[PDB]
Amino acid sequence: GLQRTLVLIKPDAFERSLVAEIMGRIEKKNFKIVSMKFWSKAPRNLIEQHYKEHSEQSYFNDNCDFMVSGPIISIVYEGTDAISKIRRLQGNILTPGTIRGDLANDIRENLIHASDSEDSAVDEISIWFPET
Amino acid sequence: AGLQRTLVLIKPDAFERSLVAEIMGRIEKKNFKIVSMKFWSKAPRNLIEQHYKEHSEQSYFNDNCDFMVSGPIISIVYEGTDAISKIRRLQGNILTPGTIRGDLANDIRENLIHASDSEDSAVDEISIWFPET
Amino acid sequence: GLQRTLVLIKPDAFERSLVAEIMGRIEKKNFKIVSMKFWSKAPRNLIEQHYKEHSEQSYFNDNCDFMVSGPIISIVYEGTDAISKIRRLQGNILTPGTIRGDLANDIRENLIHASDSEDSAVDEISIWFPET
Amino acid sequence: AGLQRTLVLIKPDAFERSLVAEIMGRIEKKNFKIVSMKFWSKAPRNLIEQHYKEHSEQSYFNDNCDFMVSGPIISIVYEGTDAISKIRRLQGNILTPGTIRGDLANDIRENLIHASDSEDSAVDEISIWFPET
Amino acid sequence: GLQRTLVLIKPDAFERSLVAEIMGRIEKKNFKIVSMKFWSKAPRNLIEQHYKEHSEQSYFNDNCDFMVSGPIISIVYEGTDAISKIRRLQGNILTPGTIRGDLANDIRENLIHASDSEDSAVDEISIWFPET
Amino acid sequence: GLQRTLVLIKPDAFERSLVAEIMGRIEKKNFKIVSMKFWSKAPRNLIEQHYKEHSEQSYFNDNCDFMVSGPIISIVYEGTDAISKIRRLQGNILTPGTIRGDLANDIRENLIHASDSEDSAVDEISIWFPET
Ligand SMILES: O=c1ccn([C@@H]2O[C@H](COP(=O)(O)OP(=O)(O)O)[C@@H](O)[C@H]2O)c(=O)[nH]1
Ligand SMILES: O=c1ccn([C@@H]2O[C@H](COP(=O)(O)OP(=O)(O)O)[C@@H](O)[C@H]2O)c(=O)[nH]1
Ligand SMILES: O=c1ccn([C@@H]2O[C@H](COP(=O)(O)OP(=O)(O)O)[C@@H](O)[C@H]2O)c(=O)[nH]1
Ligand SMILES: O=c1ccn([C@@H]2O[C@H](COP(=O)(O)OP(=O)(O)O)[C@@H](O)[C@H]2O)c(=O)[nH]1
Ligand SMILES: O=c1ccn([C@@H]2O[C@H](COP(=O)(O)OP(=O)(O)O)[C@@H](O)[C@H]2O)c(=O)[nH]1
Ligand SMILES: O=c1ccn([C@@H]2O[C@H](COP(=O)(O)OP(=O)(O)O)[C@@H](O)[C@H]2O)c(=O)[nH]1
Ligand SMILES: [Mg+2]
Ligand SMILES: [Mg+2]
Ligand SMILES: [Mg+2]
Ligand SMILES: [Mg+2]
Ligand SMILES: [Mg+2]
Ligand SMILES: [Mg+2]
Repeated sequence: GLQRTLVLIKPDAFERSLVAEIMGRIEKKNFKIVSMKFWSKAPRNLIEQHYKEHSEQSYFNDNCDFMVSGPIISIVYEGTDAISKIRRLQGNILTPGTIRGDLANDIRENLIHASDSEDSAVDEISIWFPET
Repeated sequence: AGLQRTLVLIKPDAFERSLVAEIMGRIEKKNFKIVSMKFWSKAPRNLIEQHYKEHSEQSYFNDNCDFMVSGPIISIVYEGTDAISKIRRLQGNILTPGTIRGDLANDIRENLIHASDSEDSAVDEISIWFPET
Repeated sequence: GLQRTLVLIKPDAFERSLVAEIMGRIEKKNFKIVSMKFWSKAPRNLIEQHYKEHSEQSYFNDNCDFMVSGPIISIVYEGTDAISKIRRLQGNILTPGTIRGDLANDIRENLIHASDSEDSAVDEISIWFPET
Repeated sequence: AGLQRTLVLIKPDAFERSLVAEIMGRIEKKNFKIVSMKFWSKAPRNLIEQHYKEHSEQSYFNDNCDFMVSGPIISIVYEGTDAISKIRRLQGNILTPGTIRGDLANDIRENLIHASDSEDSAVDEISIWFPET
Repeated sequence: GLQRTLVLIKPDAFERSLVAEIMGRIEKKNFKIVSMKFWSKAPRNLIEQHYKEHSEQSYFNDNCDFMVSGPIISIVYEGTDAISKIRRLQGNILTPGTIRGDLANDIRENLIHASDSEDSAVDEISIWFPET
Repeated sequence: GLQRTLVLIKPDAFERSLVAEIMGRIEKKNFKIVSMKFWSKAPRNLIEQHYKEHSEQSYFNDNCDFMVSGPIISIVYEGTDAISKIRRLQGNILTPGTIRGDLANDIRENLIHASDSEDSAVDEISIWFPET
């Protein structure tokens, strides 16, 4: 049944004016906002926690710098099968019909983060909304 | 030529969520044309049970009929090249973004739209909804 | 409070594929369909009844011929102040933001008819939906 | 330069009707930028009564506060040239198609969005919603 | 009442990815493209000619600079009452429902030029499309 | 991985008023116009060259006729992995989410051509934009 998932709207969505576009696509699939924060600039330690599984990758520091280059919005979304369905909505830059498929064309600057599992979800929600 | 007719139901959840034009617009933009259309403020359960007769022995059969009579429905006959299979692809499923259910639905039951899935289904569903054959 | 109004989607909306576009705009303003009929070709006497107040005008026969040149949809819409609000949504070809303002550019071929008063509404609903 | 900040509330009827992104998108497309934003699953009535204090003596005052706490709200500080008056025009009213209320709302109470109507209103409403001035 | 009119799509439209959005609003109102040129950077002479009437105004030089800061598209559009209609479609940054009304918020960067009279239309068409 | 690719917007897009819709989908994916020509009626030679690989197929002549039955736009687009990405955006009349997937239902009238390889892209760019 109901799941909650963590979504980040990335700084490129703000620069390109696609924040409502991305949010609108999740809204139209009937997912509801449980929690939301706007960060004019997200603290670097939060981004590094969020991406900690990536700490050894070559792209790690650069992606963090990107994630801190403009605003982000963190959202907890709720709905039936939210984790997997919001992941599919995110998609990838090769898959038309998805957010990244229609609107992104970059390895790094790809508009949206969504939790990919139950464990990452629980962990990511606790990073951005620790009051709970 | 390659011309076919198919049957589409707009389900009560579409009226509930104000998605009726969005769904029809998606079919319209693919160049399919309305041939007949009826608005049912509430559909006779008899008609629903016929429409879903192949499903009469499943657990979900009664809950679904219930939902199907819980608000309005629109039944539409559409026409165009390869209409049955193309409108079916448009309908898609709740897992495939880009399709109607993919973009707009999130439930096994409340899924906004029905399209005929074969030439045989279409003839039969059209007969159910537009008996004036 | 609640009113009902009569709407015709005209044959030019079918030819130009704007049926859902027009209907969508009324839907987004929170008006509900009470009754609807599709007419592959509307009987001429219905069109002539519908436009009877116009019977002496120079455009009368030509407009009827147009109205019979392709399909029409007649709809009874319900909502708060439906007559006047749907009229304003229809607008005219000079008023951006309205249906005719955004999508039409013709004296005759103007996509949509809406009832303009309580009396015309009651009368027009009885023409297209006489079962009541 | 001509830079201003304004306060916008997305009302509970927007969440109800799934119009939140549509409204925000209309402000986004006019090139206004979010400066601060908060999501309230339910807003303290105290905050609403302050926000609508100039209205405390009207018949509709209590019914409106009721509605304002009947579901979520988002409060947003927007920034851009002439932001107060331009976002106010975007909001418009239920009689003017082309504006947010014009296209999407049909009620005197449930009207989807509030925008500050003056420089004085904005400073005060921003203070209410984002007391961390 | 068939007319042709000249439209310029300004560099801010390319910057903000609003090109198709703007052209679509004109298309949806049933106007047709009669000719079109894409300029990666317009010759400054063309811009000075185009805004000649404004050569004495204080914003003239900055505006010319703006108009050469990115690509522009020059379009000749045709349709009934095209000059007046496309001008209304263009609108102003105050009134919603128009291109500028919905999408612009600046006295200089306002996305679209449209001819405002029969004379300026003849003139501007000859500036951008001299081959007639 | 910056590439240029050639896109043709076909006469059925003008007929159905889908020009901006199609161009917008490419724009929204962050591809840029590098050059563009509008042809009220393309020289048949250009069309024959363009579809040379198909000169032996049964649909060759009808297709050439179709391609000259109304306006076309030829566009050179640039961006990361542009040839492959715009091809996917183009898609096919079976799979929703693409231009053809959403908007076309014909084996001939399918709205958009996009180059399918590095070689055809060089070639087709030289056909429509010989000045390089
Ligand atoms: O080569 C890469 C791979 C990933 N990323 C960034 O790091 C994030 C997480 O990487 P992952 O491969 O898990 O992508 P995702 O799960 O978000 O699709 C991506 O979304 C990118 O923004 C990057 O900058 N370079
Ligand atoms: O577990 C289920 C499966 C089916 N349905 C309903 O019954 C219809 C027919 O079921 P089917 O599996 O054939 O789905 P469809 O072909 O419509 O995609 C569906 O559209 C649902 O509305 C349901 O309520 N519960
Ligand atoms: O000169 C005219 C005036 C009107 N009409 C048609 O007749 C309808 C009714 O005329 P009216 O002036 O009442 O326009 P409306 O009330 O629909 O705005 C219009 O919508 C047009 O389709 C026409 O063909 N020629
Ligand atoms: O008769 C009324 C008038 C006002 N309102 C509510 O109170 C708010 C403030 O009223 P106002 O007349 O100032 O409208 P606004 O400035 O918001 O357009 C409105 O947005 C409505 O939500 C109401 O419920 N009933
Ligand atoms: O104070 C001003 C007024 C005008 N303009 C620019 O000059 C153009 C022509 O000015 P005009 O007042 O004629 O505007 P328009 O007729 O295009 O609305 C405008 O579109 C703006 O881009 C400007 O830069 N500063
Ligand atoms: O049976 C056919 C197949 C192709 N075409 C046309 O010829 C073009 C090139 O054919 P191809 O199979 O290469 O299609 P594409 O690569 O563009 O998908 C298509 O876009 C169609 O417009 C046609 O008219 N009849
Ligand atoms: Mg990952
Ligand atoms: Mg089935
Ligand atoms: Mg009238
Ligand atoms: Mg007020
Ligand atoms: Mg001027
Ligand atoms: Mg090919």
